[PDB]
Amino acid sequence: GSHMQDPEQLKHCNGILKELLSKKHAAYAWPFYKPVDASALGLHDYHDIIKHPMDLSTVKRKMENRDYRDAQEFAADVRLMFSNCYKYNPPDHDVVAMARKLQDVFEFRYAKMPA
Ligand SMILES: O=C(O)c1ccccc1-c1ccccc1C(=O)Nc1ccc2c(c1)[nH]c(=O)c1ccccc12
Ligand SMILES: [Cl-]
Ligand SMILES: [Cl-]
Repeated sequence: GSHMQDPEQLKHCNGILKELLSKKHAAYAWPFYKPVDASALGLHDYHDIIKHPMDLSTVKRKMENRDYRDAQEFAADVRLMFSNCYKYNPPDHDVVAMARKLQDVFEFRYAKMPA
């Protein structure tokens, strides 16, 4: 059920999203900007391993379209995106290092959400 704080909290989420997409973080955020194009990358097993792809452009579309009803729903998608990276890639891959850095940005600011 919607709470009177959900709009406020979703603004905090949108602020985080905007930060994740900003130039500040581009050196490590860029792999997460758009859906993984598995064929283009030669990742022909990606969609056998990753059942629920997620990326920041999809999170942005969902936010713009008011698809997210609360902050928890938003956070679950951002975390899904990172988990897909941790699932698919060896843990020493540079994309995993990038994901961990971007997730640290996310988690520290998400934990400042007004309530
Ligand atoms: O070549 C390597 O990079 C390599 C290095 C170490 C071990 C294996 C390989 C490899 C070997 C053969 C073919 C391809 C790869 C490879 O892993 N590529 C690749 C490229 C882009 C992304 C990705 C994986 N995985 C993501 O999760 C992802 C998420 C967002 C955007 C892009 C990517
Ligand atoms: Cl994905
Ligand atoms: Cl979660």
